[PDB]
Amino acid sequence: EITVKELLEAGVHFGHERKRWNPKFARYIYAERNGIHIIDLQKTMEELERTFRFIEDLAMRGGTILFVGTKKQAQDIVRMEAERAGMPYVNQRWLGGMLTNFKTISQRVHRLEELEALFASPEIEERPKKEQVRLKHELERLQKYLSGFRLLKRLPDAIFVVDPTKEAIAVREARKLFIPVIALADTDSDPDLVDYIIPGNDDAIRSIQLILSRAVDLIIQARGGVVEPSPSYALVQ
Amino acid sequence: DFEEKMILIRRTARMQAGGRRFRFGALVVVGDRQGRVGLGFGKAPEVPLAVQKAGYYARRNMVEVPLQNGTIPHEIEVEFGASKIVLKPAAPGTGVIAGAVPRAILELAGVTDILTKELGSRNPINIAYATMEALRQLRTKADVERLRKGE
Amino acid sequence: MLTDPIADMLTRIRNATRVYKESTDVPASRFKEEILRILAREGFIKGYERVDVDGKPYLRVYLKYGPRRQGPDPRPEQVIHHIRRISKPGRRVYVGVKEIPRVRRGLGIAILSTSKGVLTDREARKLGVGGELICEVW
Amino acid sequence: GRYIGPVCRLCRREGVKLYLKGERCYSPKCAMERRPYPPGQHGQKRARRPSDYAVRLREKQKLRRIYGISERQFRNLFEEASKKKGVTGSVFLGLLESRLDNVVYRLGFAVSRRQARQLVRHGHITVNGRRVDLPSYRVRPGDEIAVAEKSRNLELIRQNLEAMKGRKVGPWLSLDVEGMKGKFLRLPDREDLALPVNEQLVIEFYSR
RNA sequence: GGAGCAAACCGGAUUAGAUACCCGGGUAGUCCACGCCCUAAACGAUGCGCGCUAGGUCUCUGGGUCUCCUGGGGGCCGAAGCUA
RNA sequence: GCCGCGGUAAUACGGAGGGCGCGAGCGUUACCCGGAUUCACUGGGCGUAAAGGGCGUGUAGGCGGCCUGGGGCGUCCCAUGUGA
Ligand SMILES: [Mg+2]
Ligand SMILES: [Mg+2]
Ligand SMILES: [Mg+2]
Ligand SMILES: [Mg+2]
Ligand SMILES: [Mg+2]
Ligand SMILES: [Mg+2]
Ligand SMILES: [Mg+2]
Ligand SMILES: [Mg+2]
Ligand SMILES: [Mg+2]
Ligand SMILES: [Mg+2]
Ligand SMILES: [Mg+2]
Ligand SMILES: [Mg+2]
Ligand SMILES: [Mg+2]
Ligand SMILES: [Mg+2]
Ligand SMILES: [Mg+2]
Ligand SMILES: [Mg+2]
Ligand SMILES: [Mg+2]
Ligand SMILES: [Mg+2]
Ligand SMILES: [Mg+2]
Ligand SMILES: [Mg+2]
Ligand SMILES: [Mg+2]
Ligand SMILES: [Mg+2]
Ligand SMILES: [Mg+2]
Ligand SMILES: [Mg+2]
Ligand SMILES: [Mg+2]
Ligand SMILES: [Mg+2]
Ligand SMILES: [Mg+2]
Ligand SMILES: [Mg+2]
Ligand SMILES: [Mg+2]
Ligand SMILES: [Mg+2]
Ligand SMILES: [Mg+2]
Ligand SMILES: [Mg+2]
Ligand SMILES: [Mg+2]
Ligand SMILES: [Mg+2]
Ligand SMILES: [Mg+2]
Ligand SMILES: [Mg+2]
Ligand SMILES: [Mg+2]
Ligand SMILES: [Mg+2]
Ligand SMILES: [Mg+2]
Ligand SMILES: [Zn+2]
Repeated sequence: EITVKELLEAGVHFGHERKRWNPKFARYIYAERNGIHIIDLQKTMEELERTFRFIEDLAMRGGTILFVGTKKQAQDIVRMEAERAGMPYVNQRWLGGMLTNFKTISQRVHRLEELEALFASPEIEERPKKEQVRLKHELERLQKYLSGFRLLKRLPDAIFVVDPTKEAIAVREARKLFIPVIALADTDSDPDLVDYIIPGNDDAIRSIQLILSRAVDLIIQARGGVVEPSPSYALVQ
Repeated sequence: DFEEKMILIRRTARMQAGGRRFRFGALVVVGDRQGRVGLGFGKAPEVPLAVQKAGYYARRNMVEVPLQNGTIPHEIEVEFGASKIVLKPAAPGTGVIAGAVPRAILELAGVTDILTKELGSRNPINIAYATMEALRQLRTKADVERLRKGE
Repeated sequence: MLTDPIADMLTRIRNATRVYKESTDVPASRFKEEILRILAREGFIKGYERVDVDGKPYLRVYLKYGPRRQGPDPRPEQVIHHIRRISKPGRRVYVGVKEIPRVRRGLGIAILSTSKGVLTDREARKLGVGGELICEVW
Repeated sequence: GRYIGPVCRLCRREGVKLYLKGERCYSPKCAMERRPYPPGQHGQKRARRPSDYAVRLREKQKLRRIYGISERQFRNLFEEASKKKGVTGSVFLGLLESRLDNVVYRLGFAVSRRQARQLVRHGHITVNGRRVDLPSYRVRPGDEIAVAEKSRNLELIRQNLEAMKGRKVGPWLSLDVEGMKGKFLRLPDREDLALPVNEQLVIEFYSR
């Protein structure tokens, strides 16, 4: 569902950053109780609704969302939430021009489906073992970086970010491309440059997961058939 | 449909062991005379490539040139770097009064009659980039009031 | 010290809008309000309430801004693009009904104090007066 | 005084027919249907991208060379025209056409402007019934341009007027072919006559 | 007044030369008082006073209900903005 | 005129052919305004490009905070004369 209680959000899912902040978390900040800045969970909702409202309005009209999360705290959680939504993602090091230069970056996804469908083909042993290994090594390279980018043979209509700061690069072109920006960002990064914000702990899996996990449920409820709460509470904490 | 027109070309020069290499600069202006112009600067190892990629960039940049009958809505001026340009609106029958740089931009945007001067730095490149901002900052009586109604 | 209060306010405003904020205050003045009185009625701003700051009477001035644009620099357009003082204390500028300005071929406004109160580039011409030309805004 | 000598060469210096000749500059060529290129040893050679100046210089010479009028008398008009208000550019050609030697060329009394001058000059032309031997004469609404009696003959006039049958006059003129009389009805807007000349380029050339 | 130092000066070296750099001597001067001189890369190469426009960290010095907040200073990185 | 042309292939010297520009004129020199926004009232500068006085104190001078009243000098409107 799209509904979300303020109880399970009670773990760390509201500001974990302090003074390492951007002073533009004005509206999105409650108090500085004990070092860390705590985020007014109340406004989150309103920002959420406004955000989800666009997520469904876009998901229910057959769009595509690109997920970016290089962070290790929210690294794999994107892989399972992106694959569980059939949508593209960036689990590894985000490359420059992946959008503004998407045209040429794509050509390098195109090396992969030539390498991909040549692992079982006939003309394989014909090429000396000296030449092989490396190729599959290369193939492994491509997959590592392009697994969640392998799909989506065109620029998305919006992008979801685990943190606009860690990835400002990613928003910058996207933003240069008029592409709308959704993201979860703790007091670290500055809003404004964000179109639809998820004002909360962009670190600490507990918080992150909680969001995306359901969040992606709302993405499925855009076509119909929301099932099991996708992978999660694994070795969570 | 679009009318290309480069108003500046030059040969820079870098230097390396034994001799000096050259790139080429291309300043091209694009428009339609409807009220839509674009400006792009293209560098390339040779002449054409630049010119060609100038129009490429020049089409990536455009403008809402509001024309109150071959002129502009209000009196505007804009300072870019050390260079300054003056656009004062003129009544029909006057013509475009400006250097060979700015006129080339006003034409491709229509503009039947206007008064202008270049102040400070006369460097075309900076005059160019200075002129677009001017236009990119024009507001018709309509664009204005909208704001002065609020909510 | 404040060798010029009016200018201070104009600048007090100019410096707020540049950074985008909801309201900045400014020391109370009969003449100061009659000036803001123009900006409200001309929609250059919202309004203001004779607020108080520690016994000292100020004027919380409320600013309007265009719609949140998108792309690089989502910061909105300015409702008040430009504002500068004309008749300063170091040089007073006095003009007659025939020597009145012409801000942006109508697109702007001009504020001047006359023997018939605080008027506008227009009203001055309508009333048929003239006096100290305060500033210009657009 | 006025220009004298090679003119078909101009016909092709600007790269456009301008019918300064009678039949010829109007027959198969101003010597151009033969050679549509610029005079001088460097004719059959490619040209260099004409500068914004040379363009306005050329587009100007074109117009002045058309009415075959000195740079003197010429600019005097533009200034007088520019002095006015409205558009000036349009007003300009207005003062150009108002010339006496001009009206005559249009009213078919002569084939060429240079032939039209000889007429006015020698005194074989009239205006409201006056001997006007001055090609500089400016004409207004309703002015009658006919031939004088001493001249209402001449084997050259009948030919010119005769050829004028099977031909029309400007929306600002009217000829009594059979009587030798014509009238200046109004000042012909830019529309009333189309030309290889963009005035606006001539306006620019004068704001050096 | 004069220990140390040290323009000028003398001697030893180096060098083609070495009126220098290096070594050994050495006078004014460097020190005090009184009276002059009034210059300088006298520099932050940034005149003085007042108001307005994010913050982060280090340090000196106050005041407080003393994790902190608050005032006056002294550095660094930096919002917006200015700048060739 | 400025930038610069001439060193045995000079569209830059000298002549020729040809072309461009004007025409009883076409050139030159000199002088004034323009461009020069390059004295900047309109309409500029002073960290490193020329430019903050070596630093204070202070004279005259310029400038001056919130409310209310008299005066109405400046300022503003109208009217009239004069501005041949
Ligand atoms: Mg660029
Ligand atoms: Mg500047
Ligand atoms: Mg300059
Ligand atoms: Mg220049
Ligand atoms: Mg006119
Ligand atoms: Mg001129
Ligand atoms: Mg010695
Ligand atoms: Mg020796
Ligand atoms: Mg010897
Ligand atoms: Mg010694
Ligand atoms: Mg010693
Ligand atoms: Mg002595
Ligand atoms: Mg200072
Ligand atoms: Mg203490
Ligand atoms: Mg401090
Ligand atoms: Mg800094
Ligand atoms: Mg910046
Ligand atoms: Mg030779
Ligand atoms: Mg040579
Ligand atoms: Mg020469
Ligand atoms: Mg020669
Ligand atoms: Mg010749
Ligand atoms: Mg020649
Ligand atoms: Mg002369
Ligand atoms: Mg002039
Ligand atoms: Mg000044
Ligand atoms: Mg200057
Ligand atoms: Mg200063
Ligand atoms: Mg120096
Ligand atoms: Mg200096
Ligand atoms: Mg100093
Ligand atoms: Mg001083
Ligand atoms: Mg001194
Ligand atoms: Mg001093
Ligand atoms: Mg005093
Ligand atoms: Mg005083
Ligand atoms: Mg006072
Ligand atoms: Mg009083
Ligand atoms: Mg009078
Ligand atoms: Zn011909």
